[PDB]
Amino acid sequence: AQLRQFYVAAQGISWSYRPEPTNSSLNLSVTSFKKIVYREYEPYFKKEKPQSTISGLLGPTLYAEVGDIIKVHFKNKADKPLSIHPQGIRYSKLSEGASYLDHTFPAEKMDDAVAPGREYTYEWSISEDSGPTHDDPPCLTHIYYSHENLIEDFNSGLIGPLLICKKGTLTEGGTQKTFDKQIVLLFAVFDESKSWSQSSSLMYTVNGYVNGTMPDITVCAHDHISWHLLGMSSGPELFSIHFNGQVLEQNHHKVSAITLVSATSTTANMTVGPEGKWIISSLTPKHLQAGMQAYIDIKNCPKKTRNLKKITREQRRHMKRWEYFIAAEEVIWDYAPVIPANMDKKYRSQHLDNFSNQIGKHYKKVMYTQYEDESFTKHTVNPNMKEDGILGPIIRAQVRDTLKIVFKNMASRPYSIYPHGVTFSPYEDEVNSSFTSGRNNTMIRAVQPGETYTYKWNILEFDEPTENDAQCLTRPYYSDVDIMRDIASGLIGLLLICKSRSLDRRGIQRAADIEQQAVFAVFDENKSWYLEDNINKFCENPDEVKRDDPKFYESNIMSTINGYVPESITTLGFCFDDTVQWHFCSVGTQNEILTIHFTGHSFIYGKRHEDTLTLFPMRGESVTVTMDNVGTWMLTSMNSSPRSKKLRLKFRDVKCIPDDDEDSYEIFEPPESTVMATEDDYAEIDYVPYDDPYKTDVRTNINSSRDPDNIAAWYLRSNNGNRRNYYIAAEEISWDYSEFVQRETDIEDSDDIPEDTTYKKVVFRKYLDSTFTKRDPRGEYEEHLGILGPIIRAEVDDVIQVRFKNLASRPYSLHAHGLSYEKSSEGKTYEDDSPEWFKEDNAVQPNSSYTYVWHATERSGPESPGSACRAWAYYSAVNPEKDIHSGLIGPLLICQKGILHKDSNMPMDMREFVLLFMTFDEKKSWYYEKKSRSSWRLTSSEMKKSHEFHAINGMIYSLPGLKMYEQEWVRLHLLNIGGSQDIHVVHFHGQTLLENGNKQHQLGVWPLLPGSFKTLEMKASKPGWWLLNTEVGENQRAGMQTPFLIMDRDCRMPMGLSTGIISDSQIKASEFLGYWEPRLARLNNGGSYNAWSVEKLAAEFASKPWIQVDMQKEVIITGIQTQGAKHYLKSCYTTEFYVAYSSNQINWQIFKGNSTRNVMYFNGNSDASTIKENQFDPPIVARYIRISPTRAYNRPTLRLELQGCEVNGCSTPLGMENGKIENKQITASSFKKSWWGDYWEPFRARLNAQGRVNAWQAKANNNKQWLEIDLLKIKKITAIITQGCKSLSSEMYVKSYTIHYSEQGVEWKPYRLKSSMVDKIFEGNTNTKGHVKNFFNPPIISRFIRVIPKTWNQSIALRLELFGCDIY
Ligand SMILES: *[C@@H]1O[C@H](CO)[C@@H](O)[C@H](O)[C@H]1NC(C)=O
Ligand SMILES: *[C@@H]1O[C@H](CO)[C@@H](O)[C@H](O)[C@H]1NC(C)=O
Ligand SMILES: *[C@@H]1O[C@H](CO)[C@@H](O)[C@H](O)[C@H]1NC(C)=O
Ligand SMILES: *[C@@H]1O[C@H](CO)[C@@H](O)[C@H](O)[C@H]1NC(C)=O
Repeated sequence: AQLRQFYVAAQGISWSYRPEPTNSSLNLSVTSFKKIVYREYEPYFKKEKPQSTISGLLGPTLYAEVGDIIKVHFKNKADKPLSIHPQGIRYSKLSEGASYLDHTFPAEKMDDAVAPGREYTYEWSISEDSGPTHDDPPCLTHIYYSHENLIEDFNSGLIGPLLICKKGTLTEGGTQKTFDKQIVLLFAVFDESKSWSQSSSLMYTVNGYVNGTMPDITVCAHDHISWHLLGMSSGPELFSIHFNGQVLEQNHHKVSAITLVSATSTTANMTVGPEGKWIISSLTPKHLQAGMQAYIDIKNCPKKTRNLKKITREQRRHMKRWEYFIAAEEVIWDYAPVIPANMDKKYRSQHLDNFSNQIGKHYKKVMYTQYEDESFTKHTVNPNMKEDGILGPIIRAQVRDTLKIVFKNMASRPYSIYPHGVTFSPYEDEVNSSFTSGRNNTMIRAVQPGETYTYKWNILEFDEPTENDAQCLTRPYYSDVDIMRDIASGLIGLLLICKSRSLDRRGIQRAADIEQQAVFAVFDENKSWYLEDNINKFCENPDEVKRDDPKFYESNIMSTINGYVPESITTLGFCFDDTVQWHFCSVGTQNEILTIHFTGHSFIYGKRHEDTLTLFPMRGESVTVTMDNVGTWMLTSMNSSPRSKKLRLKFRDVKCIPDDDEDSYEIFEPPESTVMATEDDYAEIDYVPYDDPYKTDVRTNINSSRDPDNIAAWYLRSNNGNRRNYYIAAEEISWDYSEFVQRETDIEDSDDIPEDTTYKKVVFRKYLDSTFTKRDPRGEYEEHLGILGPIIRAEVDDVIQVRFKNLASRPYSLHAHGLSYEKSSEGKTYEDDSPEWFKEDNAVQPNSSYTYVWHATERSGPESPGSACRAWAYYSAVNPEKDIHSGLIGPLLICQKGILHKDSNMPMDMREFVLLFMTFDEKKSWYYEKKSRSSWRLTSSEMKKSHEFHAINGMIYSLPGLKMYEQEWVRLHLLNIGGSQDIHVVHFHGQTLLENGNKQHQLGVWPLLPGSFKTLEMKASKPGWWLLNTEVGENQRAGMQTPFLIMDRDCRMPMGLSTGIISDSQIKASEFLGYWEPRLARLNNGGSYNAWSVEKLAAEFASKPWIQVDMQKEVIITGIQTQGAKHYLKSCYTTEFYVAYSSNQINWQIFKGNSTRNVMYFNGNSDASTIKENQFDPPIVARYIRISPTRAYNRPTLRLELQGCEVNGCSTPLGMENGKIENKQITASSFKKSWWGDYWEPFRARLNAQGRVNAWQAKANNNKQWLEIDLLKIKKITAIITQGCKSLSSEMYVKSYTIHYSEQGVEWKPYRLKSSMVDKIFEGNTNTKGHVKNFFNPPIISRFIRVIPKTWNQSIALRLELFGCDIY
């Protein structure tokens, strides 16, 4: 529980990015100088502490543990205002360090920017909420920076690691007890162009050094190393960190490559190998083009005192030599098997010398080939290896095993093989086998033609497969001499690390079909090593390289799946109740991430079924899909950019019920139960007799016309039932992008709105009838949805038959992820060979409605112990990128049983916020009619192409409806539909996000990969206005900044109408009755004429006399305490009513929240004299409130009191009402003592007291008296309210009071306006029972409060109350 005090200061240096701290006087530098960074100091800023050899620009690590309050003294020294902003802490408004309009007072604006040469102090209390849980690494790593100017401060330096660990796991010096060494790395992309001194620069660095020249990291042998990898970049950049020859453990997954996104952080294991020096690099092709490397040195330390654990079995069982002969060979290859060319390339040329059309494409690749004999004299290997194209033979390696690799280069250029993630185990030590590795342990002889040599690979007990992992892991292998132009060449491979023990080089399990190799390789022929002979010699053109391309650099590059273009890959085939093993890998020099989608089928990923998978460059990912829905489907890439879109693999799914036939085609197999071992000609007949799914469906009968009830009949074969009917339609409306931030709310970059921000686009709108004649108005729950369509929700095992009617000018359809469905209910129109009866769902014509029947099942539900609900999405699928853009998109939520109300399907457990972090390229949208356009000067001038309106739900700034209470669990359904090379790192200011499930991981920010629908849980920390934003600077500066509001926990306070705060003139009504004035209606109790009534109730509608309450200030109101008024055996009360709210007196909105009607009809009060309390489920913010009765007993008559809290601040009783403020805290000078009155003691002044109420009194009745409030700590006091005392056959109260406040209790600093040193006179009260509320223009941030009754009517009396919250 120790307090950790750190000292930092942002100071200027002269950095050169070169490895040298001091090597020579003269400097030859890549263009950058004079940056600013902050470094740690000794206490009281004596002199700078020595910096580590590794951390050049990386700041000091501010280590801490939960329960430790850390104070950072920030004495700025650079010549620019700056600040420090954390990332994963429940920091307050005084230590946030971020400058936006939070409507906070000037006392709390000092943290946003400190002037140079002026000090401050940052306090970040760490609690159990923002700390590591079980199943979580001991130390969580975050990054803190300067929030004054995120674009300019980062690029000029100003970065620091931030570790928050568990309890008792941190030493005095900040080192974990269990880990021998901890190393902090910063893969940052510094840009000196957007810096203090603009010099053209794009250097790619680790820590503060460029070109992989950071000094080597020296570690001992077989050591436990904990890594803290940070990645930051001003623009969207992706880091794919790879530890060559090593394996790490990240989030209970043993992986060789760690993937990071800009402005993120990660921690992981590492167990070091015996000897030798390795290298770590980045697998991103543009990152590998530059250096971005670090060298890790492993030296056998004699003084290490190695335990010699020797944890190994070394017993003959479960191991075999498994010799593999993979001698590479130079071949000719056809990227497009246009003519039926099968079984690889035994026959070589058959060439027409034309790149297009028939064979003769002549893309001369060097692929790996498998042999069987020592001398390689005969090929000797020819498995049925069709549809496995340019791929090295697959190596299946068990745990504990070893294997042998032999090459014989039959090409001209020397080549090699690099086991990527295959020498993951500590590579066997060598003395001469290094083969001039270049001091990197990289075994590359670069085998010459007619040369042969052998590699040794192995594995220890600790292995990449883990308990929470797939059966077999995927890891590729390639060459090292030139990565780009050999990946562009045929030197490609893929091998598996199978945890399953029973493989024996025959097969893993002959019950799961193995469609092992599906590799999206992008071979760039313009980068091919054999370009000169290929391109020129075999065309009707002269001899020029011609790499400047009108088309060539785009025409020659071909995206293929296993070396075959998807336009000529024959359809696949798997039968019913079959498991299929898929091993994907993105290896082509695309530099862009790739996502894939299974139509009608879902994976198993961890313990989730994801239905969509994202691929990173040179990282292997393996999933297993089980066939469940009959018919034909496909795999497709959802990136769907005009570059590299057509990547589709069509696979069938048939009931393979005729098991009597023995002849099963060997590969591409319908697998029998018994395990025997101890293009064209694929998806055709002689496959086990496959029943035509289009004429033998049991789910759908095609003899008669399609009926949704008939289809849902077979779906509802169980007791679940629960049909959920949704009537939805597509309508074209004029949409606002910036109308909420035109002149108010958050800052705007679209100054003066050069365009109207009123683009026309089509959206989803829900209806209640099948006639589509009446609309269902959007309530307050969904007012944050914006452009998103209605929330379609259902339970598990349910069937959702949805009726969709097109009301636009173009055909639109409806396609839903995750949920199971027939081909008769789908939105995608591909070549599925379907009849015309399955093609009526593909496109829905205007003025026509089609009913879709989806069946929620076990695959579409959340985990067993995980989050309650999980999110999918539905969108028009006639043309996706033209349909998700233009506004056709919506959320689809599925939850476990017993969570949604039957009549209205809304979960009552937790609030749900659906946010679609996507940007809308309006050029892609339809209705993009350009008139008098092209007036823009640059290609990035106007927001039609320069800015894609980076928005959260269609609104660039200040998305409304984001309201939640503090200390409240809310469920966040973060979505990202399709997209392309755009990963959003979602950051909530002052909040930490928990990833629920079977592991319970806690994060500060979440990188949102495209196509991922991640559901999280968040607990609000403190009230106020906090900023929701993506953490990338350049996308945040121009959008994605929604200030969301966190309300007080106790927002149930009388907003007036009973105490007397609301003036008599602030209340009006539509009609009268005679002496039943609207003035009397506000009072909750008392009075002979005590309420408001009218003559009679209307008939056609409410059309009822309303009553309006004025506030002169927007406040949060949560409920209303309505009651009747009975008098002389006559009773009257409002039985039913609805409430309308508005900020001004023009735009009136009727309240409807969680109600199965057009508007809410509150249940009213059954009998008079009984206070009935109602609650508004989302609290409403407004200034005027109109409540109008709809039904009542006899003549309507109403008394009303409003409950709520003040907005944009802490307005809660700090005490003085409940027992929170002890009697021993507060006191005063002198009390009146009388025998009959006993003691008129202090500490009895409380907001409401009765009997012998003791408000306050004085035994002298003079000017110098006061009442003192002694809070335990420094608190923020906002408002004070006074109410005098009881009549007591007299009339005693105060007229005017003056305030002095102090912290130590001796200073007594008066509170006054900036006029002069005279106490400000505060308004008193006239009523004996009335409450008069006084606000503070600056809030008194102090401990002690003195209030002095300067002006008094009689013996001084006072029953005060205080409001506010704790500071930290
Ligand atoms: C790190 O590795 C050890 C053993 O390999 C494992 O027990 C632990 O759970 C891993 N994760 C940590 C320490 O966060
Ligand atoms: C060194 O780094 C620069 C960027 O700062 C990069 O352009 C250059 O290619 C690197 N050097 C080599 C040999 O790749
Ligand atoms: C659809 O019907 C409406 C009549 O309600 C008609 O005005 C419209 O022209 C028709 N066609 C389209 C494409 O909306
Ligand atoms: C929401 O409405 C349902 C019925 O419409 C009701 O049972 C439930 O109590 C409501 N929830 C809240 C928080 O008012």
